Amino acid sequence: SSDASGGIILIIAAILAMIMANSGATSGWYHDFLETPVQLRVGSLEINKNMLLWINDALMAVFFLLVGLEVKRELMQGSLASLRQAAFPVIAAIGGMIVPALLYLAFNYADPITREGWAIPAATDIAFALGVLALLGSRVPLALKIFLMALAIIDDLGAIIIIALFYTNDLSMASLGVAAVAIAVLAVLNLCGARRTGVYILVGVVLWTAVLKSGVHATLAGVIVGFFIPLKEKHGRSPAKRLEHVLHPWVAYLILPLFAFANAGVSLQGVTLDGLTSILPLGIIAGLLIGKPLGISLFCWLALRLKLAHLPEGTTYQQIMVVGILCGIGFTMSIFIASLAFGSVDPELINWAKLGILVGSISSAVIGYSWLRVRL
Amino acid sequence: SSDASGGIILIIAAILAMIMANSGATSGWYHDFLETPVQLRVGSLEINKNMLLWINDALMAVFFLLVGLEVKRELMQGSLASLRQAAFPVIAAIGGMIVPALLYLAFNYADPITREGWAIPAATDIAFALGVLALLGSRVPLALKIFLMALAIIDDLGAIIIIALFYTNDLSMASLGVAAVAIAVLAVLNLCGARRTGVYILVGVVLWTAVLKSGVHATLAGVIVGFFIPLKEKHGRSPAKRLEHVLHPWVAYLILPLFAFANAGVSLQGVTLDGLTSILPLGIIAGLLIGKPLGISLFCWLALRLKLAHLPEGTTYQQIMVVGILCGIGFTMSIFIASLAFGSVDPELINWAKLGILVGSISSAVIGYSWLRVRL
Repeated sequence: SSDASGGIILIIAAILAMIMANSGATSGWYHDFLETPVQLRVGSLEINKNMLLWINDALMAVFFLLVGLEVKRELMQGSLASLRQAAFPVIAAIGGMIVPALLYLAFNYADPITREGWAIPAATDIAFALGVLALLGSRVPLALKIFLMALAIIDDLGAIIIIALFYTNDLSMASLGVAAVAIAVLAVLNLCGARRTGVYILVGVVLWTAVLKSGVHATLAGVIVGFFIPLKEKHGRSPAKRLEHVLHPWVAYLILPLFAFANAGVSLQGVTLDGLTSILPLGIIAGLLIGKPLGISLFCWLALRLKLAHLPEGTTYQQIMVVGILCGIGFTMSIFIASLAFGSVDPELINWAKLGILVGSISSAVIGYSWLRVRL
Repeated sequence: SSDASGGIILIIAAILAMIMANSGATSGWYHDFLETPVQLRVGSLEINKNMLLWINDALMAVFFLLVGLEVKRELMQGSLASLRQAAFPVIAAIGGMIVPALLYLAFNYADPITREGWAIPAATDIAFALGVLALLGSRVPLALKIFLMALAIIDDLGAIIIIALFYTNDLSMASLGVAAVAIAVLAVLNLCGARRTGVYILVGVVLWTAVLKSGVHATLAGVIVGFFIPLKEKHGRSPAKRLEHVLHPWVAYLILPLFAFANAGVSLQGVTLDGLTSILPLGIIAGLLIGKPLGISLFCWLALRLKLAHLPEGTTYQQIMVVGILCGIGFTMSIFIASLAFGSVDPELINWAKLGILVGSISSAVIGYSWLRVRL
């Protein structure tokens, strides 16, 4: 019904972006506004910064809040509460984020890219992955869909975490502290049983503002909240279940999309960089441009290597391997994980990653779509 | 029931403030954080600013949003839609904000205070005015209350406007423009019939951010929105009616209170300024310290001068003049209108206005309370 409406609207952003980006009439204002350093000083203290770094810390924070909510749900209730319903998806994604890496990473065990591999081709655009799956009538899913979504999250929410520890936390003494009192309140606040979901959010924005010098952390704050916001319907109704529902549209329609309008506008012109000019390029491109469609050859080795005692779940047999193909469209999710990898550090090869995780993305969005149309 | 709970909680802020303010142990951190200039520069542009100026633009903006909502309601539906139900309250407040002035103003037709009079003793703490009225069982009101609230708003929302025109609008070309497109969207947005009240707010924050160089304007934005947010229950339900209801608690419990914690902390110590040291002082104090309890001697001349063809409304006769006494507690509302008057302009005599509109306030909060306890 409306589940597909998003895919169409979302894909519109990415395009609108390119247009804006290479337009020449807009390529100016666009790139201009986005970035832009600048210094300041409030009394006897000075500093500087740029743009875009806000928009993403804001957007992925909200986005991951919802992700936080859902992962809790699936963990405490549905699709993953039991170490029996979990075992597959976990084993399915714990693979889903080690083959892509250990393909791309081992494709680039060189230098300022070693950090790139570690992730980029891990995240799957959980928004697009279910989008292309919805354009398919309605037969086969309803247990297939609720499955895919276990990877995307685990793999995405995974990366974000692996990456939070990998980084030498800019433990700004103070902040790291505030983050603690705030993160503490969140707890006592849930303990004493507060369901006024308004509160939780504000504390969160505090926590968010605290850890605001490291993107991946501000992102994680979202998750941290979506984790504390009450779930047990004890009240008579669930505050989380409500929130997760009002947020759903907004993220899929405003956020996700909006976020894609800021990051997907990759400039190809200037240096049109013909065919092989892309693939040819070191892993940074081919590596992650393949770590994705060749990132399926993981479930079909990790999800299949589950001929030991782990049930499919009223699935559709070998029709699961077509799912692992769609988890090859890290689209925005990667684009994000890509900015995390570079963005502030050597960011000129970021316009490459974007291309790579855009080509490899589309060239796995249909090379995995059609295959799953003839199945029924 | 809970209508009084606020009064008790609110009054707690004002006190907590003083304590903090004159504490010596906190009087430091307090005054310190609040204020604080600071310069900046994003590229080739530099500037500076201070604190507190944010908190109030944020708080009174939200507060006046709700006020906006209600005034629309009463105007388009209840207590004031008809030029028959209006006539009294209007005539009651149009007086309620011209006698206080023309008492205080004519008490101070001197110099950098001429601007002060024009308002300060006009606003009535519509939150406190109904608070002291609720501590009184439940007999007599239910038509008296719904009346008082017509002044407070008209008088308050009045001042804010009179003051927006009186000021030589810092028509920052650009901003003044954005404010227009935004304020325009708000319209087409209501025209095409959008009830997704989420939108309206965001546009608002844009509009708010636009006119952000003149407090009184950012404040007005709130009102401007609460004005466009759809009212007709055509939908089946009203988006405004809902909003106005979720906001109610928050403003009366978090906002209003919070706002009072930032502005009511008047320092009396240092210069304890004995008795007459206060009253004695030019109008700035006595003038507005009296323009308030002697601001009743207005209805009882303007609301009573309504022996021409304007009905009371199932009221309680001379028991209306006790209402006009409570509209002598501009408390926070004045404190706010006081910061507007001074705050950025000659602000050392602002700690006076605070005192004056605090004394005259309490000395009209009981000298008007008791009188209305023996009535029943």
